[PDB]
Amino acid sequence: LRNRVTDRYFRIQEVLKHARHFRGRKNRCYRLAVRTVIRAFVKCTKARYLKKKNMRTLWINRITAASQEHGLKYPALIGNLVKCQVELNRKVLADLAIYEPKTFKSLAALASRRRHEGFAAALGDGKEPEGIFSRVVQYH
Amino acid sequence: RRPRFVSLRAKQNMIRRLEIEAENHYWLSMPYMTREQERGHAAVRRREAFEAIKAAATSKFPPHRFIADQLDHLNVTKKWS
Amino acid sequence: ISRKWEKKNKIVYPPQLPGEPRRPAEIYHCRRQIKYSKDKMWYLAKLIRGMSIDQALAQLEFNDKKGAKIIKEVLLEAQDMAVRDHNVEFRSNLYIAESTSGRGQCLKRIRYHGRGRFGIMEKVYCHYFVKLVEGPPPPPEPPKTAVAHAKEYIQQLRSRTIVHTL
Amino acid sequence: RQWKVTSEDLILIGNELDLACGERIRLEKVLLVGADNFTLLGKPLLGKDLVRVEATVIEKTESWPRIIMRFRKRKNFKKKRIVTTPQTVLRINSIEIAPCLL
Amino acid sequence: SSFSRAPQQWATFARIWYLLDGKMQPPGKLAAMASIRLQGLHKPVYHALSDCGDHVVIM
Amino acid sequence: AGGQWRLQQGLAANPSGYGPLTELPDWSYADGRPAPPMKG
Amino acid sequence: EKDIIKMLGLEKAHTPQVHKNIPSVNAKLKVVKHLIRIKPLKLPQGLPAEENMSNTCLKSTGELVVQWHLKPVEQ
Amino acid sequence: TARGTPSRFLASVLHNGLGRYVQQLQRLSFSVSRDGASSRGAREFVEREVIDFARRNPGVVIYVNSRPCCVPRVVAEYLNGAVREESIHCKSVEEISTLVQKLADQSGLDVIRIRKPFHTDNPSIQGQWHPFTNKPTTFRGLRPREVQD
Amino acid sequence: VKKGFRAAFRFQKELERQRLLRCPPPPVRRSEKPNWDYHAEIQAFGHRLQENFSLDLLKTAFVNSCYIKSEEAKRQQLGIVLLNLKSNQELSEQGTSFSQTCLTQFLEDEYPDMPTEGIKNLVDFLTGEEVVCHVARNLAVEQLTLSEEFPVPPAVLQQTFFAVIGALLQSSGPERTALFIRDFLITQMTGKELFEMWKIINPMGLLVEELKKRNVSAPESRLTRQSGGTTALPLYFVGLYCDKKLIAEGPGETVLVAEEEAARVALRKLYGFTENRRPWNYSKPK
Amino acid sequence: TYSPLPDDYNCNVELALTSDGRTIVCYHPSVDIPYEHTKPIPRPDHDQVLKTRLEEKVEHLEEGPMIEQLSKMFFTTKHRWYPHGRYHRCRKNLNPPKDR
Ligand SMILES: [Mg+2]
Repeated sequence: LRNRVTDRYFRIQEVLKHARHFRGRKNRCYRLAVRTVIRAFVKCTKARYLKKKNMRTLWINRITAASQEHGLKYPALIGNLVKCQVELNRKVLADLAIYEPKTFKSLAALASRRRHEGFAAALGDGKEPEGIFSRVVQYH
Repeated sequence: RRPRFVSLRAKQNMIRRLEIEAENHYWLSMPYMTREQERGHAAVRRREAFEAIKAAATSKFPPHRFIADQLDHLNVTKKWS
Repeated sequence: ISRKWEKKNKIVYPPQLPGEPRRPAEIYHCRRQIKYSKDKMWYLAKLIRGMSIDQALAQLEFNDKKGAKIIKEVLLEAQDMAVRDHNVEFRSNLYIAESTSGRGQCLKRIRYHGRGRFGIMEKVYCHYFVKLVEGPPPPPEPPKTAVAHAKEYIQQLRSRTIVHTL
Repeated sequence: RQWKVTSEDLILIGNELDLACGERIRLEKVLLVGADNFTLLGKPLLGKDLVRVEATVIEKTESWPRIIMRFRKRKNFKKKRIVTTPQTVLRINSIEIAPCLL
Repeated sequence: SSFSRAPQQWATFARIWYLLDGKMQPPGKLAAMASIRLQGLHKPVYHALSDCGDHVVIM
Repeated sequence: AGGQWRLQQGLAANPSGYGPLTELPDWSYADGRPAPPMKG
Repeated sequence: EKDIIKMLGLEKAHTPQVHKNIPSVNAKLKVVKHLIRIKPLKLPQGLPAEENMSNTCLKSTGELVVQWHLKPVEQ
Repeated sequence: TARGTPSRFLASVLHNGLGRYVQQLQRLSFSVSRDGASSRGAREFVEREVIDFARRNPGVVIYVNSRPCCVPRVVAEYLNGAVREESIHCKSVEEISTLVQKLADQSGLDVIRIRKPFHTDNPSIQGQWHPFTNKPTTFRGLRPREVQD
Repeated sequence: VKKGFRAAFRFQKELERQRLLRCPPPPVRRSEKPNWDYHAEIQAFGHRLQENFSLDLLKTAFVNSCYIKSEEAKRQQLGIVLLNLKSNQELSEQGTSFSQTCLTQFLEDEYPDMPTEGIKNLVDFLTGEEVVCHVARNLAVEQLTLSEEFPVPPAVLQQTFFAVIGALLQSSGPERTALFIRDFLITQMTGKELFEMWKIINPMGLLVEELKKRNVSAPESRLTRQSGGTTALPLYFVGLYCDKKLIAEGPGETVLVAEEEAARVALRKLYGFTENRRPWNYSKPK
Repeated sequence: TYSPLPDDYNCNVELALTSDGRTIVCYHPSVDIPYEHTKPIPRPDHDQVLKTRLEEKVEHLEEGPMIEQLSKMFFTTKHRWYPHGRYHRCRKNLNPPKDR
C-alpha cells in the first residue's frame, strides 16, 4: 500500500492565515511565513508581562503629574496614603486624577495633612499625642 | 576588566542583610532542651513514619481488571431502533 | 489557460425600470499571444489608461514602440464592436476604463555562450486587455489642497481619546 | 481587583463566580464612595451599614483564544498552547448609601 | 462638567502656552521643566501616542 | 510601597496577606444569604 | 545547603514554617542561617485547642492568635 | 494574535440586565443520526437531558431533527442575529450537557479580544479633567507680563 | 491523482465558503429557512420577555395590512376559504397612545423642570423610527412579523412593535405594561445628552426665555479662560454671569462656539439634565 | 486658618474624621470664578456702487510651499503632511470600534 498526503493544503493554510497581515513574500510563502509566525506568537506570549509593566509605569507618571498640580511628589502621595490605611492601587488613583479631580485633591490634602503630622512627631520625643489622622484602626 | 563601584543603596542592602543574620545568631543560642534530653524523644514517630513508606512501597501491584469494563465497549455500536 | 475576458461580453442585464438611470455600456476586448514583452506592453497600456477613445489613438499613432500599433488595432475593432453589437450611439463617446497586459505562453530556446556554456532564452509573448465605457472620461482627481490638509489634521485631533483608562 | 464603578456600567471578571445569569448580588468590600460635593473614605473598608453596592450577572462566556508559544533556537525546542479562560460580566445596578456617619 | 462631547474632548487635549524667564537661571533647570511641558508630562491624561504637548516660551 | 510601615503596625507587609481586605468574602446575595467560601 | 533547605520544608520562599528549638534542628539551621529568617513563636493565648484549630492565625510579629474574628477592636 | 484579529469593546444587547434580564439565546437545532457512533453521545442527550433542559430555558425553541449524518452539530441563534454552530461529534453526555449550558449564557457577541475589561457611559461625576482645572484665576484675567491701560 | 475522499470533500466545503464571499446570497426571511415553527416561536416570545402574552392577541400583532393584501392577490391568481385575519391597526393605535402617555408621565416626574416641548421631543425620540426599530430587531420582532417585503421597512417595524405592547396592554393591564416600556425604552437614553436627543437651534435665544419666566436678569458673556487665541487651535471658556453670579461655563474652539456651549450647559442645569444627575431607578416599585 | 492645600483654584477641601475614627469624610464644594477675574468678549471685529461679490482667493501652491505653510501654522514638521502609498492606505480600518 502506497500512501500520499492528500490534505497538505490544509496543513499549510493554518499557518498562512496568521501571516495574511504581514508584508513581503513572508505572507504567502510557507517556508518564509512559518519562521515569522513563530516569532509573532513568541512575542505575543512574552508581551503579556510587559503590558502589565507598561500599564503600571503609565499610571505612575500620570499620578506624578496630578501630584505636582497640588504641590506633591509621588513618594509623598503613595507613601502617606498607606499610613492613613487608605489602600488604593495605582489604577484607581490614576483614574481618579482624570475623571474625579476634586476627589483626588481631597486625597492630596489627606496625604499632605498626614505628611505634616509625621514631621511634628519627628520633632517631639513621644510626649505629644499622635495626630488625628495618624491613628491606626486595629483588627483582631 | 571594566571597574565596578559600590553605590549608596548597595551598602544599605548589604547592611540590611547583615542585621537579619545577626538576629538569627541570637535565637540559636538558647536551646530549649539539651542533647541528652532531646535524644530518643522522637524515635517512635520517626519509626512509624518510615513504616508507612514501606507499606506504600510494597503495595505496588497491577490494578484489578473488571468484567464490566470489557463489556462496556459494545456500546460503541449502540443506536436507536 | 483562462479565457474569461471574452465571456464578459455575453452577460445580459435585466431591463431597467423607467425611473432607473441610464446604464453605461461596457465593452470587453482582448488579443491573445502577442509577440511582445508584458513589461514593455505595460507602459503603452499604462499610458492610455483613463484617456478618451480618440485621445488614446492619437498618443499611440505617433509612438515609436512596436506595441503601439498593436494596441491601436485592438481599440479600432473594439470601437467598431461597441457600435455594431453593444448598441453604442456615438463611437467617440468612449474612454479607456481598464487596460493592462498579461503574460502569455512562452517558448524556450538555447542561447550559446563561450567555453561550451549555454543559457535558456524564452520567446516572450503577452496579452492585452481593454475595457470601454460609454460616456465622457471621468475628470481627474484634483490634488489635495491646504484647506483639505487642515480639515484632515484637525479631525485627527478631534477623534483622539484618553487611552488606557476608563 | 479594585474597580472604579458607577451605576449602569459593566465589568469583566476573569474567572467563574458559580452564579446563574440574572442573579443579583451585593459587593461587600467598598473602599471609597464619592459624590459631586462629598467624599467618604474607608480605613481600609467602609462599614456594611454605610454603603450597599449591588450588581447583576448578565453573561457567562469564555475568553478569546490566547497563544502560549515557547521557542529556543538551535535546540529543537518549540511548543504551542491555546487557552480560553472563563469570563463573567457584571452590571452595577444601584449604589445607595445611608446617613450613618454619626 | 455637563459639556457636549466635542467641546469636552477639545478642552482636555488643548495646547497651553507657558512662559519662562531665563535671567539668572541655569540652562538645565530651565530645560528640565520645559521638557515635561513639551512632552505633556504635566497632564494626568498624558500618553505617548496622543499629541498632548504644549508650547513653551523662554525669554 | 509601605511594606516597612505595616510591619511595625502588626500588619502584613503585603496588604493582600491577611485582614478584612482579603479574608472577608468578596460578595453576598442581594437577599442576604452568605456566599459560599472562596477557593483561596 | 540546597539539601538542608529541602529537609526543613523551606522550598517556597516567604512561607512560614515552625520547627522545634532543639540542638539537632538548630544544627541544620546553623548551616543555612544566611538564607532564612529565624523568629520565636509567640503564644499570647497559649497552645491552640481542638476548638481553635479553624480560627488560628499567624501574624508577622510571631504571635499565633487563636481567635481571628476579622472585626475592628471596640476599644 | 491581537494585531491579526479584530477586536471590540465590552457591551451588551439593549442594556440587558438593567431593568430586566432577557436571555440572549433564542433557538437550538440538533442534527443527530439514528445510526452512527458519532451521535451516540448526542442521542443519549436527547433521551434524558433536552426535556429537562427545555424547562429551565422556556424562551428557547429547541429543534431535534434526526437525519443521517456523519458529524452531529448544534446550531445556536441569538437575539441580535448572530448564529453560532458547534459540532458534538463523538462527545460524552457530560461534555454535551456542559457545552449547551455555555451557549445559553452567552450574549451572542463575537468571541474576540476585548480592549477594555470595563465600560461606562458616564466615567466622570466631578467633571473630566481639563488643563484649567487646577489653575488659579488672576485679577481681570490678565496674561503674564501684560499691561492694561 | 492521489486516492482519498476526505481531503477532496473538505476542499469542496472551503470552496463554497469562498464562493459565498464572492457572491453572497440575497437575504431571506427566517421563516423560509428550515427549523421554523410559527406557533412555537411565538410562545417562547412571552417567556423570553417574562410576560403572560395572549396567543390570539399576539398573533394579530405581527399581521400587517400589506401582508393581508398580498396574500389575497396570490389566491386570486390561482383561483382559490375566506380569511378572517385581523390587522394590527387597532392594536397599534392603542399601544402607541398608551406608550406616549406613559413615557410622558415618567419623564414629567423625573424632570419636573423640563418644559412640555422638551418632554415632547424626548418621547418623539424614544418612540422614534431609529430607537424603536433598533429595539425591535433584537427582540425577534422582525423575525415573527408577517410583512410583504423583506427586510421589513422601518415604518412597518415601528407599527408592529407598538402592536406587541398593545396586545400586552389588554393581556396584563397598564401596570404590568409600564414595566415593559421602562425596561426597553427608558434604557435607550443612558449615555446620551439632552440636546443629543432634543436637537434645538439657537440655545442662547432659548436660555434667555427661561430666565425671563424666573425673573432673572440677562446673563453676561465674559472670557474666563483663554489659550492660543492667535493660533489655529484656540480655546475659550465663556462664562455666563447673571447679576455677577456664575451660572455656567462652556469651552469651544472659538469664542462664539464657546459662548453657544455655555448656553447649552446652563439649559441642562435649569432642566436638571446634568451629567451628575442620579441614574434612573430600575428597582421594583415598593 | 490651617489648610493642607490652598483653597483657591479647584475646590475647598475639608478633611474630617468620624467619632469612631473608622471613616474619613471629605467635603469638597466646587468654587465659582469671580466676576472680577474675567474679561469682556471682543464682539466687534460708503460710496460704493458695485456689489462686493465673493471673490475666490484660492492661490495655487506647489507641494513645497504648501507644506511649509502647514508646518508653521500647526507647529509641526514637514514629514506628516506627505501622502502615503496604497499599502498603508488600505491597512487603515475605515470602521474602527467606538467606545462611550
Ligand atoms: Mg564550441
